[PDB]
Amino acid sequence: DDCMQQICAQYVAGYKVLPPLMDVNMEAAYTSSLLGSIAGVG
Amino acid sequence: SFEAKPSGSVVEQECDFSPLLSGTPPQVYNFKRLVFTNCNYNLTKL
Repeated sequence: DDCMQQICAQYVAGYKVLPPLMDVNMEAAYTSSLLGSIAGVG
Repeated sequence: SFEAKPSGSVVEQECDFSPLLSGTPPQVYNFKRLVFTNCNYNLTKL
């Protein structure tokens, strides 16, 4: 929407960027769970 | 991908007729001809 108001990859068409397939919040939840586990594991 | 069809294209690209309508017109034998080339012409005005 911002580009129409003015990334430009979709307008170029050429290449389409692909999402990582994992949400950042889900990855953050995994790291927080690991931080809890390491205190118990050590 | 599907792209919007092109539409509403914007394209970017005046010989005076005052002597003919002004002054004393010459006689038919003394007819005066004015040369106009590559200039906008308005038929409606005449």
